[PDB]
Amino acid sequence: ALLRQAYSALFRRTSTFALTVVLGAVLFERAFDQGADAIFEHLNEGKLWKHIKHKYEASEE
Amino acid sequence: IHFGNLARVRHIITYSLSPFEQRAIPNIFSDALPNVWRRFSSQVFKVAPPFLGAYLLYSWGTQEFERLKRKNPADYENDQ
Amino acid sequence: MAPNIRKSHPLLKMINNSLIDLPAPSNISAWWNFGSLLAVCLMTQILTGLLLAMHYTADTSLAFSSVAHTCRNVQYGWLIRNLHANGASFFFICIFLHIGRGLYYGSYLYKETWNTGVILLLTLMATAFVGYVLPWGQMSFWGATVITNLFSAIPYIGHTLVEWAWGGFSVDNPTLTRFFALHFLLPFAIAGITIIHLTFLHESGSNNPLGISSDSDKIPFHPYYSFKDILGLTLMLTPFLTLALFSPNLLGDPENFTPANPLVTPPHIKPEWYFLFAYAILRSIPNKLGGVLALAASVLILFLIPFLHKSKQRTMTFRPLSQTLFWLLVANLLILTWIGSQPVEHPFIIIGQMASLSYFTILLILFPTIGTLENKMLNY
Amino acid sequence: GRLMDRIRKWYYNAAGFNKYGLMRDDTLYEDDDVKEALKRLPEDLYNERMFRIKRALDLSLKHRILPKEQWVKYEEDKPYLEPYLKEVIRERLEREAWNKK
Amino acid sequence: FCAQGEWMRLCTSTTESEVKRAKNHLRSAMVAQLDGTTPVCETIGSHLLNYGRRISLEEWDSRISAVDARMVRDVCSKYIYDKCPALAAVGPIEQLLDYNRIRSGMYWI
Ligand code: HEM
Ligand code: HEM
Ligand SMILES: CO/N=C(/C(=O)OC)c1ccccc1CO/N=C(/C)c1cccc(C(F)(F)F)c1
Repeated sequence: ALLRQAYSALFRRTSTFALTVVLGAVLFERAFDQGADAIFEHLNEGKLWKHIKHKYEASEE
Repeated sequence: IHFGNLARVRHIITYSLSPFEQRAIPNIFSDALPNVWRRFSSQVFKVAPPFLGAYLLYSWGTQEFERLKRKNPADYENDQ
Repeated sequence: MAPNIRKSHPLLKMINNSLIDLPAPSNISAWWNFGSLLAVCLMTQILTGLLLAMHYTADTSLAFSSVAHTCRNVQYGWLIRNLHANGASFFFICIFLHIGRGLYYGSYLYKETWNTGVILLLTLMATAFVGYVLPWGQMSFWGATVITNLFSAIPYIGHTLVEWAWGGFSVDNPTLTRFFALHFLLPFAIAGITIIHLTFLHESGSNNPLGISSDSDKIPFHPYYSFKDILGLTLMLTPFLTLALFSPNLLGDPENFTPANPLVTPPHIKPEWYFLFAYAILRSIPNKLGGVLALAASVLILFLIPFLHKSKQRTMTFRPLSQTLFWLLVANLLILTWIGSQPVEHPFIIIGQMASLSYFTILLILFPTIGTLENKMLNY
Repeated sequence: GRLMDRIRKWYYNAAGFNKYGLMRDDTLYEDDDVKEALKRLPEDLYNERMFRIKRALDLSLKHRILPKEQWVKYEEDKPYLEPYLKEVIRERLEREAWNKK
Repeated sequence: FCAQGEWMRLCTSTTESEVKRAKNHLRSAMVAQLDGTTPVCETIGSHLLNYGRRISLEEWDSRISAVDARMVRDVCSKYIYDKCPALAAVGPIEQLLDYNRIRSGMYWI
């Protein structure tokens, strides 16, 4: 039972609760950003400089 | 000090449960929605009307303003 | 001194008696969520304001471009600028719902809390007026001109007051620099007066939607309302951000993306939406002086509301005739807002005067009258 | 004929406080006169009013009303305070009139 | 406020000095419960019916002496800390208020 494990290990002691928020945030940020950016770029295939960059990036003159 | 000097109150009993013993959003279909509908119903005829009237006046005035920009052929029927 | 340090301490005690152990009615609705939003709104305007101020230059020759430099070069300057301009609208939407709630529920019966409120509104309007001029775009300049010229219509002291306000013979650099100072300053007066507002308020405590004493059922502000209010904050904050991030210029005039030019009058000089209702009333009275008074009266009228209450009951919850009159008035306001955005021509002209007239009638004659009438229908 | 009575009973139902189980007098704004009158109410009437009001505040926060069966009926609404209130006002006007003379 | 406060002290910061004294008070109490024939009889009838046997003061004392700060804290935390309590209030209780507020008094020393 994760809910109970979570409760006992993370949410019971106010100290561990804060620790869970901080460490929780650090991991949420890394994940959430990667996903958002990923979604944004997919919805904009070949429109961003990231996408057309190669055409002039060391392949001209 | 505002708690304890408010009102003379007698013979009222109240019962409440901890939040952890009960559900946050109970009986959505049996109680919630019916009431939402009930609340909407009891008010619609008080609120809606004037907003509807506003819309009409708005539409009229907007269309009437554009109609006055158009030309009336009756001003050129004898301009040969 | 006392057991817990939340009550003894000269400061925490203050924080506790107004945000924690503060007795609040158990039944106040979402309409009571606007006070806190107004406060948060105010802190936000001040914050983004300062951030913008740190990159602005109050000079006719640099204003426009300093704002452009901010949006184009400052890290997130474009975001801060958006939040500040759009936040002004969030502020007014909130202030108008706050007032509405008050009219509908008879909060105005708390006379001093009400009057300070009217003062907050007036100060907020002056703030936004002077703020709007700062970017020094076309609507910035012409709006400043149109409105300030209205005072040269005041008898004898007219022309003086105006040339004194401009610091010259027209809206020019001297006007801009004093407007920046005012804009920077007034928000702090708003914060100050807001404290007085809440101080009077705490004498009585909040009113509630049924309009009857809630002493029989009060609950601590925290966690009930701190949670309800935080929720209320995110619920409003979403549309706000959606607008500011997806449709940044929805509410602004394109005419302001052009540097002010005193030799080119824009075709349609009109204000931001939150002033339109008043602009409509202004233009309803063809006669420089009469219109100015009408404009003034359109807001000062709020100081009379406490004296026009005739009902034996506080709120309108149980007064159906007053309720429709109330929504008639609301619709009356959308109409004035709409007329305010239209050119001065038929049929907008006649419609405009109708709306202006009904506005004052509803607050001055009908509300008090219907209230009395209702008292009789309850055999009172 | 019975027109005034038709209107009243109509307004009474349109107002709707009876849906909260409140008496017309329960809904009065508590200005000075009303506050004095309340102090004169016998204990039982005062506690009944208090429960009714507390009950209404609880319904109000819940966004519910009483079941149709429990609604106060126009003709069964007890004007428990009107008598006291009229006396309080009569006394006030006497003093006001007298202090002018 | 102070009462719930003391419960939180129990779960988080009990001292050996406190338990040391608490034990002596408890010992005297158990002894005092066998002061006469009626009370000794009450004990026997109860112990049998509840423990299915008699627990001598000699045993009780053994158990009572094994208790220490660390133990009081663990046991108390186990039954009190962050638990939803049962509350009964009678009389002019307007100043006591909100289950929620009380429930919060159930955690963080
Ligand atoms: C910067 C503007 C303002 C701020 C920060 C502000 C803030 C507040 C706050 C925090 C409350 C308590 C919560 C609530 O009931 O919403 C309040 C209540 C109130 N305010 Fe304001 N207010 C502002 C403007 C006004 C205006 C313009 C009016 C009226 C013209 C006004 C009238 C009142 C009144 C009458 C109450 C009583 C509410 C009740 O009936 O319980 N306020 N205000
Ligand atoms: C009561 C809060 C405030 C309101 C309602 C408000 C309103 C406004 C408005 C309407 C504008 C014009 C926005 C645009 O369209 O460009 C503006 C601009 C500005 N405000 Fe404020 N403001 C407030 C507080 C502040 C404060 C406290 C400061 C800083 C001390 C500030 C600094 C500025 C600056 C520098 C600009 C110019 C840049 C720009 O136009 O974006 N504002 N403000
Ligand atoms: C400097 O002008 N700022 C404008 C604006 O939209 O700022 C958001 C503007 C723009 C176009 C026309 C009129 C106005 C001026 O405002 N117009 C009216 C009609 C008004 C009405 C009442 C009060 C006040 C005041 F003074 F803020 F107090 C102003």
